[PDB]
Amino acid sequence: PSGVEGAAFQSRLPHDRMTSQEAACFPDIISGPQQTQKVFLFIRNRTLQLWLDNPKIQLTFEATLQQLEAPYNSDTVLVHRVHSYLERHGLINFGIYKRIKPLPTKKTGKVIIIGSGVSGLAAARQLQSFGMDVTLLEARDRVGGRVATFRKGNYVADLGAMVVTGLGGNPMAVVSKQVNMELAKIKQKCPLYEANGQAVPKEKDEMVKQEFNRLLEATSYLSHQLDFNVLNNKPVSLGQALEVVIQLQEKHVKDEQIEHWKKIVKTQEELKELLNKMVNLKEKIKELHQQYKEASEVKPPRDITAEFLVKSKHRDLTALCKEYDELAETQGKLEEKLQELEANPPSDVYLSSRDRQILDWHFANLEFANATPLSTLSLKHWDQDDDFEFTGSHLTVRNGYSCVPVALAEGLDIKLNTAVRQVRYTASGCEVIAVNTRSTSQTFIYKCDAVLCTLPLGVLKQQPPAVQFVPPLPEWKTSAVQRMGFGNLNKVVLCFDRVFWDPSVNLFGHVGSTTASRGELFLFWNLYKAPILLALVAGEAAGIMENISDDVIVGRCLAILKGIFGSSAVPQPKETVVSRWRADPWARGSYSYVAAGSSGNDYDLMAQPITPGPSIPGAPQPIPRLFFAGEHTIRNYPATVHGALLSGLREAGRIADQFLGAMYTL
Amino acid sequence: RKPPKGMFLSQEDVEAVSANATAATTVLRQLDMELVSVKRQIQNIKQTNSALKEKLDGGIEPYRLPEVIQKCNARWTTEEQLLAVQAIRKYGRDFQAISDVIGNKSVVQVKNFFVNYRRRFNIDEVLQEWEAEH
Ligand SMILES: Cc1cc2nc3c(=O)[nH]c(=O)nc-3n(C[C@H](O)[C@H](O)[C@H](O)COP(=O)(O)OP(=O)(O)OC[C@H]3O[C@@H](n4cnc5c(N)ncnc54)[C@H](O)[C@@H]3O)c2cc1C
Repeated sequence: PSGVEGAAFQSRLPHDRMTSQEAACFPDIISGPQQTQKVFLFIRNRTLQLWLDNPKIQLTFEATLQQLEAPYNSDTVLVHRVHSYLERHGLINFGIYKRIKPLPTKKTGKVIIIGSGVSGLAAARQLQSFGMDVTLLEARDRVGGRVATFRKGNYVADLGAMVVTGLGGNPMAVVSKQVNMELAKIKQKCPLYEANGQAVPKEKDEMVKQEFNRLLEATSYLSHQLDFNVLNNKPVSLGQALEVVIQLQEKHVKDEQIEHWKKIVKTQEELKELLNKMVNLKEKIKELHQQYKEASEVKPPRDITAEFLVKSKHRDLTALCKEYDELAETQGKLEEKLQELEANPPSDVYLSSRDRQILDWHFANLEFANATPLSTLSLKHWDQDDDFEFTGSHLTVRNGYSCVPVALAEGLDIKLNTAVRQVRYTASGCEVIAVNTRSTSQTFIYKCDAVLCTLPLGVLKQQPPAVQFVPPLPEWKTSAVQRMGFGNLNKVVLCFDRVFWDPSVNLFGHVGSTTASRGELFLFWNLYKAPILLALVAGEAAGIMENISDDVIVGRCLAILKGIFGSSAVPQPKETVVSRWRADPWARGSYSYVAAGSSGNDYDLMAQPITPGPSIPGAPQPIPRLFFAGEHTIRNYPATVHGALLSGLREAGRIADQFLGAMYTL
Repeated sequence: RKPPKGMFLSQEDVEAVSANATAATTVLRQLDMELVSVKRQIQNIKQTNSALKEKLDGGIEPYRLPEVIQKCNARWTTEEQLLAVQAIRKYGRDFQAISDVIGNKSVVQVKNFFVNYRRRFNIDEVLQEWEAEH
């Protein structure tokens, strides 16, 4: 993408069309004439471009209007409205930028933000950037939350987020310029090593791989074309739909074998009737030759009737020898037509037991990506966010992702080791009751105009609840919390004294023995400068490996690596770390998924803020007090950092519109 | 529109594999047995036809007559006239068979024979004796 249009695309906006949000703030324009709209669109696109080309410094209205050309720079309320709108909703001046105009002397409004995850930190910075009193409460002793990074000596390995999923349209692209990010690409080639410890041959790989992707497309066909999305009143999961597709392939394999052999028999049984006909003609011939012999034994001279008999029987015999020669013609055709059919047997099997285990690895990878067993993913919706996928190679943070949330936290009032125990919200305001994690009796109360809740979905799910809402969260919100999926996946960090793996290879697989254990240590990354092998636990396995000691788990990692690289090429590991994200109480799992019977629409429910009832009855409708952000709130970018980050930006803009008013509407 | 190429999934088939808990393993076991039934049924006819093949051993070589290679003549020797009548009696109208018997008469010469001699050898009467012998 080139020019102003590239900035629109890079900001996740269509260059040639006004968005639903823009229509809300600029209804005069979009209801108005086509000309004015193109002006708007250009101004917006240009103002973005400017920010993007240098995102380490605030872009002011002046600076913007400066660079604008006529006719566009004529109308300055239009250019002011646009710059204000963008600035508000975090499309420009977000992250870590140098302010030209140091912060307003005094603040307007007080907001408590629960949790200093990337959602929280992003929102906070925006609200403080808008001059509000912002204080974050974190139960942990560190920022970032599900952006963890293990550091020790020169070893650095992310236990939480690790990958920037393309820069094309990604707002982490902007933050990656604002903070130094050693962004190393990922060469995707991943060789697989069965339980024996010997690579699947190239040929094999590609059958199973292609068959895998063919099987997925198949499930989509079931979902959309055959509308196979309910079964017994339960929603269909992706897992089910794969079994069904696989069975239908195994069925088809047999169906064909049956009709191939059932063709052989129909030919074989034509030949049976032909051989009978031929054996009975050989009989009449044998007898009839004897007769013609006997007729020629009669020595001449002979009368004409006995002459006629020889001639007669001679004709009658060559007549029957014609037939039999024309049946041995037919016999030869049908006899080879069997060597034809019995040389072209259709496939013996759909998938052998060896291939079926490799396919299980390709499924474990999918279970790793979606952080959940495939039996849980909605068939109709698991991939709904696939359109908003970014462009470009995926990348790692080589210096450790925690560098980002740390960088965001600078200049923010953050109360670490502070576990929110209860959230009270009323017509007049909110009070948040927290405690000190260390001495749990030591209590805190926080008054504020508004609460922003970035509590992870796993926490929101806890029963009995870790946080109490007063009044309780309404039926519609608590249902959407049940419905949505919170997944899990763990990482094992292996630190060595020396590289014993192919260092031109980033990642390589291990194929499990069973279906049951397809996720157990199924994948390893070498992505770091140092000698670190990162080992992944996905699917059903992840949840069970949390009940096994680190030593045991490290055991099974080495065992595998011996198999692949040799039983004395693999030292002991100097340093080892093992995640248990589902056990961790400030997460209760890894990230969301679209569970069967959920949809994208639940993610929008999760974002919908709550308005309390009126204090005095029959008094007017209050303001919305309790707001929600986090990875689980953004329909189009769930379970990501950029998602969280964007959710934070979003709620900040909304809260600011509420308590500071919106001068940009007109 | 259509599934991936080589993947098979009829509406009808999906319903049939999902209709209960083990409609999957049922339908696939019917086919495992359907196959073994057709598999042995093959070896039955393979064995059966293997015997009928051996009964045709030798072919029909000891029963084959050498070549009569003679030139179709015009005249009807009284010999040939008599061979004809008797042939008509046995064969009726199979002019080809009658031609083959006599040995030196084209198949038209035979038809041509019927019409002119018909009066003198009562050929009508002869084929009444045929058809009655069938
Ligand atoms: C293993 C793993 C790998 C991942 N990999 C990637 C990746 O490669 N790429 C990518 O784009 N994304 C990835 N993600 C997703 C990403 O880490 C998260 O989606 C994102 O950081 C979430 O931010 P959040 O603010 O919504 O929640 P969080 O980051 O959890 O922040 C919320 C905060 O609330 C705090 N909190 C919890 N309970 C309380 C309480 N009672 N009182 C006060 N505070 C509380 C938490 O401690 C936390 O700091 C990954 C996640 C995991 C688990």
